[PDB]
Amino acid sequence: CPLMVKVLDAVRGSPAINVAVHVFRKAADDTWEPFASGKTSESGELHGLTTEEEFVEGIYKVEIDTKSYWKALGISPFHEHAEVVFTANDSGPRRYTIAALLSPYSYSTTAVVTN
Amino acid sequence: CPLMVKVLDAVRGSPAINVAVHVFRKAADDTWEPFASGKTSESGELHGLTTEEEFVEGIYKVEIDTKSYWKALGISPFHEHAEVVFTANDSGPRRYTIAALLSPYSYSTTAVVTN
Amino acid sequence: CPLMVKVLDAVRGSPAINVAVHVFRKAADDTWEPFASGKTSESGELHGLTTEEEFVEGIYKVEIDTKSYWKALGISPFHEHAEVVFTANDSGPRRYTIAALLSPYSYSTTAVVTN
Amino acid sequence: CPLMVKVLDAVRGSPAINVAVHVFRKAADDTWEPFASGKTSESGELHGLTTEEEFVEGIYKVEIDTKSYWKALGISPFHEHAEVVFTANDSGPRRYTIAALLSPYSYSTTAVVTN
Ligand SMILES: COc1cc(CO)ccc1Oc1ccc([N+](=O)O)cc1[N+](=O)O
Ligand SMILES: COc1cc(CO)ccc1Oc1ccc([N+](=O)O)cc1[N+](=O)O
Repeated sequence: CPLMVKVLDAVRGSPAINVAVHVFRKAADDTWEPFASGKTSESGELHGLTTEEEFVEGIYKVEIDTKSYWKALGISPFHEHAEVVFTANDSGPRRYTIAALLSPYSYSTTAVVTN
Repeated sequence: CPLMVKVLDAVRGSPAINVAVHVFRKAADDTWEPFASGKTSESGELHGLTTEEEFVEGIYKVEIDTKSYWKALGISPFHEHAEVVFTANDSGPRRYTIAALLSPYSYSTTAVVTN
Repeated sequence: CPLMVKVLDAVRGSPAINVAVHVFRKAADDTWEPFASGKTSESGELHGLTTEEEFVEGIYKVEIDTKSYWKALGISPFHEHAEVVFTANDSGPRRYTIAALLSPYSYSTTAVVTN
Repeated sequence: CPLMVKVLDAVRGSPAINVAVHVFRKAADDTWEPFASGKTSESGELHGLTTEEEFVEGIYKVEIDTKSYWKALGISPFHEHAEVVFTANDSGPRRYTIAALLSPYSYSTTAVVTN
């Protein structure tokens, strides 16, 4: 699993379940091409987006559909979505965790890059 | 001043100065068109992006060029930029402050919206 | 104004108003003695806590009464308060802004320190 | 494991290893009595602080020794430590994760309370 997404809810103090997540790769013409997607699990985690073979160096975007999350909870949010854009680079045997902590008008995201 | 951007540096404990910010507005054809741009001042704030006349309802994207920021300081950061996307003025004119706090592998953004 | 405190509410996207703040300074006998207190204003800011004469070197603790804040709004939050502890003025006088962003199960705090 | 601590480093994008963590329980005389302690592992996690039998309702403080962490990395930090203070309450079969994300002049903490 070279790429995992983990989302927490700062209002409820819980994993953010069933949040849709879309990952894109930047193509040679500078467009974003769909790469991988899924819905966070009960643990707020999304595993199995990609494989080491397909996850080559390049620029990726991870879009977390925060607006739908909040709306399903009856809560008015600010952002359309949260976007995390980064370059994946093969300097070493790397796993990338993209973590996000959500509030209705604020979010933070952090990258945990290990081995 | 219906739209202001404020950026702080969590490593230095200081305003993040000379950060480039580009704003875009989703067009009729579903494309991101350029709307305004600027750079943060010595206080980390960016004022004068737009006017209340110009700042009509729409979906806006505020792209904060954090990578250029960290690179100019000898740090190779994780993200390309921080993107903040939101619907604005959908219940009449409001004043928006988009704040961001930056670390090399992590950022948070919050919106303060006043009437 | 060598010490200012600013608090925002990540659920509302607004300044966090009427937040009580107590400041303490570690004494010669290793005890937390009362130093100053106040409440955030309509802009979420707390000014006038101390003076440059009074604000000598020391270890200070800024206790932000987030539980009282959230309770007055029908929310049962996780934390009792947010505590910010730091050495101040150890290389001469500085001006400190202690900022905090609050959600019911989460908070962040940052310091901006200027000369 | 009713109480687990997880610490991340926002500057390096990694777990924060070998951070000392001290947990206290508030006694009837309002003093903090040592309760449990340890050092975060290679995964930035600290498991096995306590047991369900000993972790009764009450007010606890978790102190994360952030200053020593940063100093061991050659980095000048702002806070003496990060403190997280909360009431543990038996409304349900609960596991408490106290997470913290560290930067030299900023930290965030979140509580993830599950089952
Ligand atoms: C405050 O702790 C977190 C802060 C952020 C800000 O974006 C994101 C996640 C946080 O909590 C975790 C982050 C990463 C993580 N991980 O899989 O290495 C685990 C986290 N956690 O507290 O369970
Ligand atoms: C973590 O507290 C803050 C977070 C952000 C971005 O998520 C922006 C400001 C925060 O607190 C402040 C810190 C400094 C400051 N200032 O004027 O030097 C103002 C702040 N604030 O509360 O807007």
